[PDB]
Amino acid sequence: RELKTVSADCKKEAIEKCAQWVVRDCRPFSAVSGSGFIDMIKFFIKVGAEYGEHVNVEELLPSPITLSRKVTSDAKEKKALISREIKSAVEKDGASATIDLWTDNYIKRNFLGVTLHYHENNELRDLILGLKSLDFERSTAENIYKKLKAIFSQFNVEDLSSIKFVTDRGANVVKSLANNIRINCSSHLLSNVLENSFEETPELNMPILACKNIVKYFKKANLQHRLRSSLKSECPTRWNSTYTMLRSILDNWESVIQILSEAGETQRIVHINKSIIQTMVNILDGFERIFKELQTCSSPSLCFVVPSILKVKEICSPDVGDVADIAKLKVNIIKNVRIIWEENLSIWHYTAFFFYPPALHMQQEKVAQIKEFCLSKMEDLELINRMSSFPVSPSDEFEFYRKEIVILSEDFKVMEWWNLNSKKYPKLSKLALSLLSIPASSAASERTFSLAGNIITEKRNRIGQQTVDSLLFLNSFYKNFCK
Amino acid sequence: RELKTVSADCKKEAIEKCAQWVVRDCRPFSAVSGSGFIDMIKFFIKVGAEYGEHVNVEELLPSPITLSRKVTSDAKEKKALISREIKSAVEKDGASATIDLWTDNYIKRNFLGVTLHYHENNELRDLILGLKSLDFERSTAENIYKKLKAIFSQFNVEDLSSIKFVTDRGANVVKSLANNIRINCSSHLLSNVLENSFEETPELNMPILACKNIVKYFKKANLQHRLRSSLKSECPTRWNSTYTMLRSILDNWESVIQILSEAGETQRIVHINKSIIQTMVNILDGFERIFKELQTCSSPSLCFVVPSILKVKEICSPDVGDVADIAKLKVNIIKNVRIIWEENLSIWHYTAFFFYPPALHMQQEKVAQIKEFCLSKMEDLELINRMSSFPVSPSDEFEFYRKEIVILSEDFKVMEWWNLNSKKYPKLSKLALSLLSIPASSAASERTFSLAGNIITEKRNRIGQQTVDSLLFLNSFYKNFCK
DNA sequence: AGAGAACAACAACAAG
DNA sequence: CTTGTTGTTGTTCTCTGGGTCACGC
DNA sequence: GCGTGAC
DNA sequence: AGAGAACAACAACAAG
DNA sequence: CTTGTTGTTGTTCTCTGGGTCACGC
DNA sequence: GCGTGAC
Ligand SMILES: [Ca+2]
Ligand SMILES: [Ca+2]
Repeated sequence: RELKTVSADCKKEAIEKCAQWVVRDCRPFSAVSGSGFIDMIKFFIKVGAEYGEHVNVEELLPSPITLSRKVTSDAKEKKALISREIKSAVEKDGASATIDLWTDNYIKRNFLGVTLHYHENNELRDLILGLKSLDFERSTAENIYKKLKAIFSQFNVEDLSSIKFVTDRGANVVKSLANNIRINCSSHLLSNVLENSFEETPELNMPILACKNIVKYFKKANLQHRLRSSLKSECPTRWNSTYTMLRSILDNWESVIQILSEAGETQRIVHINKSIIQTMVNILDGFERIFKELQTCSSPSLCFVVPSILKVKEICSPDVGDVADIAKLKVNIIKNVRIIWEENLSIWHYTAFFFYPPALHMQQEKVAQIKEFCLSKMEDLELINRMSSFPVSPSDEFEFYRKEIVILSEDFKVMEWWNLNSKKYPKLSKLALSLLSIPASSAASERTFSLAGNIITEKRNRIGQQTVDSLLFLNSFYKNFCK
Repeated sequence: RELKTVSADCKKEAIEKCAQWVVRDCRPFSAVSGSGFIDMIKFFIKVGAEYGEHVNVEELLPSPITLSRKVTSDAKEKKALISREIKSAVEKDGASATIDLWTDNYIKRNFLGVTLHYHENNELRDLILGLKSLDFERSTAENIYKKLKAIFSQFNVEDLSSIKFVTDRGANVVKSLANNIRINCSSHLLSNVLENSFEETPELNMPILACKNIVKYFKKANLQHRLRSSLKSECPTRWNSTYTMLRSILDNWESVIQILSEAGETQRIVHINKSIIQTMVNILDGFERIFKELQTCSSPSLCFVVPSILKVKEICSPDVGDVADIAKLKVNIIKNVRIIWEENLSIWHYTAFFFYPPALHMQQEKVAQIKEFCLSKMEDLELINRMSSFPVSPSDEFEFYRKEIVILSEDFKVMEWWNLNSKKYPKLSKLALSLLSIPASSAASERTFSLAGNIITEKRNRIGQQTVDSLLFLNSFYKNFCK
């Protein structure tokens, strides 16, 4: 139990032996502090104890190919071992999935990611079910539903009606899921509402474009040597990338005009109203918190959809002191939130909010719709538990919860609040954590591609297909079910 | 001495423990087979032996920062320890250096690389003296000679006349070295002669451009799914990048037209004469061997400058069977070899060839020029060995070597041939291996930037300056003076 | 939000 | 009391948010 | 038809 | 040329 | 004799070859 | 002056 310390003359060796590793193999410095690498060293001292200072390591150390082959063959067995743990939650209705399409930056292989989100008891699990290549196929909705089954066919799940899928509105994906539950991702919807509004307020394009022209100059001039904060670039594909660009200009406003002077290029700046640029980033900083708020797969998110919309409507509350071209922005913002974000929201968005204890907000026409909804799914989850064989009512429980009142402390979290409740409400609280497990964003599936991007690199480009599917799933598995 | 083998049940653990490393820390498969990583494991079994299966590793394992700091502080002491070994060869005239300018793909820091090439006895050493940032400075010749001294000031060498510098003809570099020995890099000169000639034979631009337009299509169409050989792209900055592009088109000629058919885009191909495309890659394949021939820092190169020029003149020997527009190419090739490559060659290029035993080739007007040259540098190296205190003649030796005749076997290498000679010619053979140590290319300095590119990456971009200077030098040092 | 990766400016300590 | 070798915070750079389908008129 | 709307 | 990194198609072997 | 777990060759993808100075007229 | 020639 009591773990030994090594002499200060012993660690002085490790510190200069590890340094030999980094430089010769060109590895990062943070390799040593990586959790996987830490456990691997514990095993090599373990072999040195039983065997001793003289061992043949080249024969002991596997070649990378046998490592490529084990990662392949150890990934198959893991997908089987979890075959039961996955199939349990999916049939209990508590399964949430996130799918999107990607293509890698080198081989340009068309890819389909799928992540799964379910609740065990006290926590949530976000894991990579797979990343499969479509191998230069049409990428039609038909082929995606095809590959989506092939992923589920590895864990033996075949149904088409249990799972709840969240995805953006892309035509391929949206039709491929036409046969079952589909939730439009609130991150894409927000980026739609935002981006659509600036397009509809071109009066502000002159301040934005000049900024973009300022950013372009510092990059072309080999400038940005200083300011100790860089100027970010537009790149409209990135979410809320216009706020990151403006705040970078703004914080460095003092130094940028100084550099713009000596160049004689101060034409590029003087035409920008700073009063407006400020007012934009203040109004757009609230969105940035919402953008992060709705990317959370480590905690309930879908319940926060309807709350944030209100927060968007209030940050745009018209002020008489708002310079014109800003009020037009405030207008177009709230206008699109209705016809875009609100128009695409389903019953699962309000029912996730109904299960947040300070739910007194909408007691209007949304209450009866939740009633007809959560009444049917409570018996539908009761249909499952009766099949598991091997007086307080459903509707009495609907009004029962309606009277509960919880003042919101910073300690209050709806996550564990039902863990400390469910004993009283066995037949409802199960439906709640089923709803609170839905991410309401594609962010989970998005980060999968980021990880995918890390593994297939300029040097590692030769990696095909399943090797990536394996390496992603296992790194996910080892974060999920291992402490 | 006799090194132990571990039970097959023990290696089955290592093979599945190493796999845990790769997936969790996202490391490459070839990390295990890296030489630096192999030695680091030998030390951890060594600690496990003396201490045992229970040790506190987190406390034993350094944090990356202390690794960043040791790599910095271990690099300073190494440059001192080699301070004597470097200063010895430079003053004996046997030092060759290679310098070039680079800028990194992320921070856009202006950089100056320097590599050093010298002969000890039986071998040659190519190492990284340093890569130093000019920190957004004019990059004038004055600042480069400035930084070049600061590198030498770390090994204590300050002279300006011993070293022999090889570099391209860039105006910054060429003037910065105006005060001492300078050798125009034969790789840039060749790429000049080549690239200049196609510019001067536009009659061939229509076949080349259509190929480039074919390559552009497969990349834009998400094609190149097959052929099992990719089509390469022009990118004229890359050396002999036009031959790589054409051979890729040619080997896949059968499949590319098939794909060009179904698209209905077969317009892009049919106008290409395959007879010509073939004749180009055959004539340009000889250059590719010369291009690799002159990039060698692991063996004498500079001696091969004058040989290859002849080989270029013979591959262009006019054939009556050569279709026109090819003969114009052959013409412009040999025309530029004179006014470009031959015009920029100095006495060090012929004197390196004079020391190749089958030197009977030019016994014409070049013989007397070598005489006046190597006679003065032999006493100049004798000026040094007399300062080291702490009958066969120079000119008699010039004619002595002139009568030697060596038939060239595949075993024959001028490298060791003087190692088996020098006893007879002590005062000459030292001058030879001084000449044969000169790379006659900037390739050594070029690969330094490639390595530099590997260490500063998207994730590692935060690395400043000296951390790269250290990490490059040490990885070079550990290949050079460690077996 | 998650995840990788390096460092400036520190804060505990230590040998001097 | 100065120095000098360690481990702490935090901050700063980076990646996913597609280069092509489905539907209506 | 071929544009618009996601992406 | 140097250096990183993965794999197809194999060739020794092994357990069956 | 079949299978199935290992280690061999080789082949294929990748990077440096600058996005800005010096000289002459 | 500002073009050309390396890069
Ligand atoms: Ca998508
Ligand atoms: Ca250069």
